[PDB]
Amino acid sequence: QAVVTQESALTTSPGETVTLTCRSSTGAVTTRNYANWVQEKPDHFFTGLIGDTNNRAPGVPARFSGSLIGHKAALTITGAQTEDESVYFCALWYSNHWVFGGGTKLTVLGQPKSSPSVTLFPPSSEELETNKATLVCTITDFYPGVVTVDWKVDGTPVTQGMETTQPSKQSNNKYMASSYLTLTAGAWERHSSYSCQVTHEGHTVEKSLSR
Amino acid sequence: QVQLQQSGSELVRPGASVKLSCKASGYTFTTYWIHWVKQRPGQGLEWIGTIYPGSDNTYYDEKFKNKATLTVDTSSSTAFMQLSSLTSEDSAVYFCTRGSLYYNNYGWFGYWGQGTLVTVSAAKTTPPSVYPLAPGSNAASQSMVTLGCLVKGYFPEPVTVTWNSGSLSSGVHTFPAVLQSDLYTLTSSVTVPSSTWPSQTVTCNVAHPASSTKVDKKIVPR
Ligand SMILES: CCCCCCCCCC(=O)CC(=O)N[C@H]1CCNC1=O
Repeated sequence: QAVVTQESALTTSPGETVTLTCRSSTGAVTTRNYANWVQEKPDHFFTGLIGDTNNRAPGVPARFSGSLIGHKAALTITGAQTEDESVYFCALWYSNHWVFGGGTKLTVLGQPKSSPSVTLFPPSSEELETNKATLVCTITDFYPGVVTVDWKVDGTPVTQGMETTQPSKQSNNKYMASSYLTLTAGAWERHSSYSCQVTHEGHTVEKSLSR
Repeated sequence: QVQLQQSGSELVRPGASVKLSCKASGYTFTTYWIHWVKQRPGQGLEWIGTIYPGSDNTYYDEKFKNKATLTVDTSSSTAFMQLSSLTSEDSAVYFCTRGSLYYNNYGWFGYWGQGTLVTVSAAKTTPPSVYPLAPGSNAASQSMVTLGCLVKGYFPEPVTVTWNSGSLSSGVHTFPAVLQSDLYTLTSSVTVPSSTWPSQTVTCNVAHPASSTKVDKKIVPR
């Protein structure tokens, strides 16, 4: 029940440095949290990188370095390479358990940033005819491939009934995502404002449909 | 030459239990800890618990105190995880990984299985119900137009969608299925120019293997 916190996403470009932090809800990080760090590469291949705060694991490149700066564990990649686009989770020990951060996706820029093409869809009547309704939000052609997608019905936000696929690559190496809001045939007809909001690089693009 | 082997998938029914295995080789089993980790898609890693095959020590994390039970098998050098009263929420990929040498925290999460995808459902082979996705009276006087098909409530994975059987192939986008109350759902869109629709009919073709079914849906204006 600590909450270890990492930067959600981060971008570099090759050659540059970057530091990923990781901090504890419990206050300052101690040497005895034994901060590890673990890379996740596509297709679920994990590799340990750092143990005991700053110990580098056999095989791991000298670029990768582990630190403890004031109250927070860090991981600095110095010679950032395209091999390093990946997801990095720090993990801390609290006397009797390990707890992982939620990870930072690193994106080693390899192409100019593109903003998403959002597209909202109303329920087909045919679906409505089964007592159910589903709105569809299709996000496509964005880079880096990080977005958050929030829904709003009648001005207010929704936090149960939505699902969002994690972004995936498209042949052109940009990204795509989809979001599904579900509600019964009744609910559909009790509201009016339906809104799908997609944020990317701290710019939101929104689509809404009115019934 | 250090290696831990996890069987890829295992499907199991709500309310039941399951026993995961992790077949370690290339090192001295007895002397290194084994950890287990939960990963639901679109979520991070979640630490479950670790075992020291030498003399039965464990630390679990509170939340899985009584979901998960952890066991070794020194002879065959395989590590085991019992899952209890499996629910929808437990559908995750499950990794085991090798930790430290002996009682100490001075090591690493060195080596990782490739995981077991544990998928928890009572679903039976259901075809998809394909519904269209037309815009809209907000009338793009403009170049292009996007339309698509929801492919709802099918199981198991996968289905496969095409548009006019391949005639139209540029600027088609199919998205990942999502697990929705025991059944999968995904969608596909496709972006044509204005004049070409509804001028010329545009249909998506959706094939679902397991049900031996395959449907086409003409996308009609609203
Ligand atoms: C100052 C008291 C320390 C007591 C610690 C006992 C060891 C805990 C068991 C454990 O998690 C060992 C292990 O596998 N550690 C790995 C995990 C990643 N980095 C490690 O060192």
